Amino acid sequence: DLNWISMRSIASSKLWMLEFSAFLERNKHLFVHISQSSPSYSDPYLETVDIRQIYDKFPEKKGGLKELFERGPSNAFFLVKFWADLNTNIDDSAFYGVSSQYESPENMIITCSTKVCSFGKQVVEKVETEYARYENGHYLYRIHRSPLCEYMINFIHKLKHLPEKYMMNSVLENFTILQVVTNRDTQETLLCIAYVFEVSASEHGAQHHIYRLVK
Amino acid sequence: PKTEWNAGSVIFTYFEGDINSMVDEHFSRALRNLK
Repeated sequence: DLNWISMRSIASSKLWMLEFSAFLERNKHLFVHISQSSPSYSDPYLETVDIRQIYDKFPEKKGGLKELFERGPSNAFFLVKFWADLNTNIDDSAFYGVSSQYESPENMIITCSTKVCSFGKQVVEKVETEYARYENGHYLYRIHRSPLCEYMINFIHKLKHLPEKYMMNSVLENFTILQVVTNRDTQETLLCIAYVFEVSASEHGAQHHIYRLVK
Repeated sequence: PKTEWNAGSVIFTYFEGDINSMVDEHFSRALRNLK
Protein backbone atom coordinates (compact mmCIF):
# COMPACT_ATOMS: atom_id res chain seq x y z
CA ASP A 1 0.00 0.00 0.00
CA LEU A 2 2.66 2.67 -1.02
CA ASN A 3 0.88 3.77 -4.16
CA TRP A 4 1.53 7.50 -4.53
CA ILE A 5 4.99 7.09 -5.79
CA SER A 6 4.01 4.32 -8.21
CA MET A 7 1.17 6.31 -9.82
CA ARG A 8 3.71 9.02 -10.65
CA SER A 9 6.90 7.09 -11.60
CA ILE A 10 8.52 3.76 -12.46
CA ALA A 11 8.20 2.16 -9.03
CA SER A 12 6.29 -0.36 -7.04
CA SER A 13 5.64 -0.15 -3.34
CA LYS A 14 9.15 -1.50 -2.67
CA LEU A 15 11.53 -0.41 -5.46
CA TRP A 16 11.98 2.76 -7.49
CA MET A 17 14.18 3.11 -10.62
CA LEU A 18 16.81 5.79 -10.43
CA GLU A 19 18.60 5.12 -13.74
CA PHE A 20 18.58 2.87 -16.78
CA SER A 21 21.02 3.34 -19.72
CA ALA A 22 22.33 1.24 -22.56
CA PHE A 23 25.42 2.68 -24.13
CA LEU A 24 28.59 2.25 -26.11
CA GLU A 25 32.00 3.71 -25.22
CA ARG A 26 35.67 3.31 -26.32
CA ASN A 27 34.10 8.58 -25.53
CA LYS A 28 30.41 7.67 -24.62
CA HIS A 29 27.01 7.40 -26.41
CA LEU A 30 23.56 6.53 -25.02
CA PHE A 31 21.26 4.43 -27.14
CA VAL A 32 18.42 4.71 -24.63
CA HIS A 33 18.30 6.32 -21.22
CA ILE A 34 15.90 6.90 -18.35
CA SER A 35 16.58 9.03 -15.35
CA GLN A 36 14.02 9.66 -12.55
CA SER A 37 14.21 12.40 -9.98
CA SER A 38 12.62 12.39 -6.55
CA PRO A 39 8.86 12.03 -6.84
CA SER A 40 6.75 15.02 -5.70
CA TYR A 41 3.08 14.54 -4.80
CA SER A 42 2.38 17.35 -7.30
CA ASP A 43 3.88 15.33 -10.19
CA PRO A 44 1.19 14.12 -12.69
CA TYR A 45 -0.30 10.59 -12.69
CA LEU A 46 1.49 8.65 -15.49
CA GLU A 47 -0.61 7.74 -18.50
CA THR A 48 -2.04 4.25 -18.32
CA VAL A 49 -2.04 1.52 -21.02
CA ASP A 50 -4.24 -1.58 -20.88
CA ILE A 51 -1.86 -4.49 -20.65
CA ARG A 52 -3.94 -6.78 -22.91
CA GLN A 53 -2.77 -4.42 -25.65
CA ILE A 54 0.80 -5.71 -25.54
CA TYR A 55 0.58 -9.42 -24.68
CA ASP A 56 1.26 -10.66 -28.22
CA LYS A 57 4.69 -8.87 -28.25
CA PHE A 58 6.06 -10.88 -25.24
CA PRO A 59 6.04 -14.58 -24.38
CA GLU A 60 2.69 -16.02 -23.35
CA LYS A 61 1.53 -19.18 -21.50
CA LYS A 62 3.85 -20.51 -18.65
CA GLY A 63 6.84 -18.10 -18.39
CA GLY A 64 4.78 -15.24 -19.76
CA LEU A 65 3.87 -11.62 -19.22
CA LYS A 66 0.14 -12.32 -18.62
CA GLU A 67 0.88 -14.89 -15.96
CA LEU A 68 3.41 -12.59 -14.27
CA PHE A 69 0.92 -9.74 -14.14
CA GLU A 70 -1.78 -11.99 -12.64
CA ARG A 71 0.64 -12.92 -9.80
CA GLY A 72 3.20 -10.16 -8.72
CA PRO A 73 1.44 -6.96 -7.56
CA SER A 74 -0.14 -4.86 -10.29
CA ASN A 75 1.55 -1.55 -9.31
CA ALA A 76 4.91 -3.14 -10.28
CA PHE A 77 4.11 -3.07 -14.04
CA PHE A 78 5.23 -0.41 -16.54
CA LEU A 79 5.63 0.11 -20.29
CA VAL A 80 8.43 2.22 -21.74
CA LYS A 81 8.52 3.30 -25.36
CA PHE A 82 12.04 4.21 -26.41
CA TRP A 83 13.10 6.19 -29.45
CA ALA A 84 16.67 4.95 -29.71
CA ASP A 85 19.60 7.02 -30.85
CA LEU A 86 21.59 4.83 -33.22
CA ASN A 87 23.63 7.64 -34.70
CA THR A 88 27.16 6.98 -33.54
CA ASN A 89 30.42 6.12 -35.35
CA ILE A 90 32.05 4.50 -32.29
CA ASP A 91 30.97 1.14 -33.70
CA ASP A 92 33.10 1.69 -36.81
CA SER A 93 36.26 -1.88 -31.13
CA ALA A 94 34.56 -0.69 -27.96
CA PHE A 95 32.44 -1.60 -24.88
CA TYR A 96 28.64 -2.04 -24.99
CA GLY A 97 27.02 -1.80 -21.62
CA VAL A 98 23.80 -1.51 -19.77
CA SER A 99 23.72 0.14 -16.31
CA SER A 100 20.78 0.56 -13.91
CA GLN A 101 20.07 1.77 -10.39
CA TYR A 102 17.19 1.20 -7.98
CA GLU A 103 16.38 2.49 -4.49
CA SER A 104 14.24 0.78 -1.84
CA PRO A 105 13.27 1.23 1.82
CA GLU A 106 13.88 -2.57 2.32
CA ASN A 107 17.22 -4.46 2.41
CA MET A 108 16.89 -7.32 -0.11
CA ILE A 109 18.77 -9.38 -2.61
CA ILE A 110 17.39 -8.68 -6.10
CA THR A 111 17.70 -10.34 -9.49
CA CYS A 112 17.23 -8.30 -12.67
CA SER A 113 16.22 -10.33 -15.74
CA THR A 114 16.28 -8.70 -19.19
CA LYS A 115 14.79 -10.80 -21.96
CA VAL A 116 14.97 -10.17 -25.71
CA CYS A 117 11.77 -11.14 -27.58
CA SER A 118 11.48 -11.47 -31.40
CA PHE A 119 7.90 -11.69 -32.74
CA GLY A 120 6.75 -12.51 -29.17
CA LYS A 121 9.11 -15.55 -28.93
CA GLN A 122 11.91 -15.27 -26.31
CA VAL A 123 15.45 -15.30 -27.70
CA VAL A 124 18.02 -14.52 -24.98
CA GLU A 125 17.91 -13.56 -21.31
CA LYS A 126 20.60 -12.05 -19.05
CA VAL A 127 20.08 -12.40 -15.28
CA GLU A 128 22.08 -10.24 -12.83
CA THR A 129 21.84 -10.31 -9.04
CA GLU A 130 22.70 -7.44 -6.71
CA TYR A 131 22.85 -6.91 -2.92
CA ALA A 132 21.91 -3.73 -1.10
CA ARG A 133 24.10 -0.87 0.01
CA TYR A 134 22.70 1.56 2.57
CA GLU A 135 22.84 5.31 1.67
CA ASN A 136 21.04 8.41 2.97
CA GLY A 137 18.15 6.49 4.57
CA HIS A 138 17.39 4.00 1.81
CA TYR A 139 18.97 0.95 0.23
CA LEU A 140 20.71 1.38 -3.16
CA TYR A 141 21.00 -1.36 -5.81
CA ARG A 142 23.56 -0.61 -8.48
CA ILE A 143 24.03 -2.92 -11.50
CA HIS A 144 26.96 -1.23 -13.14
CA ARG A 145 28.39 -1.72 -16.61
CA SER A 146 27.15 -5.12 -17.54
CA PRO A 147 28.08 -6.13 -21.04
CA LEU A 148 25.38 -6.38 -23.66
CA CYS A 149 24.46 -9.85 -25.08
CA GLU A 150 26.28 -10.44 -28.39
CA TYR A 151 22.76 -10.91 -29.84
CA MET A 152 22.13 -7.19 -29.23
CA ILE A 153 25.49 -5.95 -30.51
CA ASN A 154 24.84 -7.83 -33.73
CA PHE A 155 21.24 -6.57 -33.85
CA ILE A 156 22.34 -2.94 -33.31
CA HIS A 157 25.02 -3.17 -36.02
CA LYS A 158 22.47 -4.44 -38.56
CA LEU A 159 19.69 -2.12 -37.40
CA LYS A 160 21.97 0.86 -37.99
CA HIS A 161 22.91 -0.37 -41.49
CA LEU A 162 19.40 -0.09 -42.92
CA PRO A 163 18.77 2.57 -45.56
CA GLU A 164 15.32 3.89 -44.64
CA LYS A 165 13.78 4.64 -41.30
CA TYR A 166 10.55 2.85 -42.16
CA MET A 167 12.63 -0.37 -42.43
CA MET A 168 14.19 0.27 -39.01
CA ASN A 169 10.71 0.63 -37.60
CA SER A 170 9.49 -2.59 -39.24
CA VAL A 171 12.42 -4.42 -37.68
CA LEU A 172 11.65 -2.79 -34.32
CA GLU A 173 7.85 -3.27 -34.34
CA ASN A 174 8.29 -6.95 -33.35
CA PHE A 175 11.27 -6.45 -31.07
CA THR A 176 10.76 -6.07 -27.36
CA ILE A 177 12.69 -6.35 -24.13
CA LEU A 178 11.08 -7.50 -20.87
CA GLN A 179 12.84 -6.45 -17.63
CA VAL A 180 11.77 -8.27 -14.44
CA VAL A 181 13.30 -7.33 -11.09
CA THR A 182 12.57 -9.89 -8.38
CA ASN A 183 13.29 -10.30 -4.69
CA ARG A 184 15.49 -13.41 -4.74
CA ASP A 185 14.33 -14.74 -1.35
CA THR A 186 10.53 -14.33 -1.53
CA GLN A 187 10.62 -13.97 -5.33
CA GLU A 188 8.06 -11.15 -5.27
CA THR A 189 8.02 -9.17 -8.48
CA LEU A 190 9.42 -5.76 -7.41
CA LEU A 191 9.35 -4.22 -10.86
CA CYS A 192 8.41 -5.37 -14.36
CA ILE A 193 9.07 -3.14 -17.32
CA ALA A 194 8.03 -3.90 -20.85
CA TYR A 195 10.09 -2.06 -23.46
CA VAL A 196 9.01 -1.19 -26.98
CA PHE A 197 11.13 0.54 -29.63
CA GLU A 198 11.25 2.92 -32.50
CA VAL A 199 14.25 4.75 -33.79
CA SER A 200 14.45 8.41 -33.07
CA ALA A 201 13.46 10.74 -35.88
CA SER A 202 16.05 13.31 -34.57
CA GLU A 203 19.49 13.08 -36.21
CA HIS A 204 20.90 12.88 -32.63
CA GLY A 205 19.22 12.26 -29.22
CA ALA A 206 17.23 9.51 -27.53
CA GLN A 207 13.66 9.90 -26.20
CA HIS A 208 11.25 7.97 -23.98
CA HIS A 209 7.61 7.83 -22.94
CA ILE A 210 6.64 6.07 -19.70
CA TYR A 211 3.23 4.45 -19.22
CA ARG A 212 1.80 2.55 -16.27
CA LEU A 213 0.29 -0.83 -17.26
CA VAL A 214 -3.28 -1.61 -16.05
CA LYS A 215 -6.06 -4.31 -15.96
CA PRO B 1 17.68 -23.55 -23.06
CA LYS B 2 21.48 -23.27 -23.24
CA THR B 3 23.02 -21.73 -20.10
CA GLU B 4 26.25 -19.80 -19.78
CA TRP B 5 27.93 -18.04 -16.86
CA ASN B 6 29.83 -14.95 -17.83
CA ALA B 7 31.26 -12.00 -15.83
CA GLY B 8 28.96 -12.54 -12.90
CA SER B 9 25.78 -13.14 -14.86
CA VAL B 10 23.81 -16.04 -16.19
CA ILE B 11 22.78 -15.91 -19.85
CA PHE B 12 20.05 -18.22 -21.16
CA THR B 13 20.02 -18.79 -24.91
CA TYR B 14 16.68 -20.08 -26.35
CA PHE B 15 17.87 -21.00 -29.89
CA GLU B 16 20.18 -23.59 -31.34
CA GLY B 17 21.99 -21.84 -34.11
CA ASP B 18 24.67 -19.26 -34.47
CA ILE B 19 23.89 -15.75 -33.23
CA ASN B 20 24.49 -14.03 -36.57
CA SER B 21 21.86 -16.34 -38.06
CA MET B 22 19.43 -15.50 -35.26
CA VAL B 23 19.70 -11.77 -35.95
CA ASP B 24 19.23 -12.44 -39.67
CA GLU B 25 16.12 -14.54 -39.18
CA HIS B 26 14.52 -11.59 -37.41
CA PHE B 27 15.63 -9.05 -40.05
CA SER B 28 14.58 -11.22 -43.01
CA ARG B 29 11.12 -11.83 -41.55
CA ALA B 30 10.61 -8.16 -40.70
CA LEU B 31 11.70 -7.04 -44.18
CA ARG B 32 10.12 -9.77 -46.32
CA ASN B 33 8.02 -7.91 -48.96
CA LEU B 34 7.57 -4.86 -46.68
CA LYS B 35 5.72 -1.72 -48.07
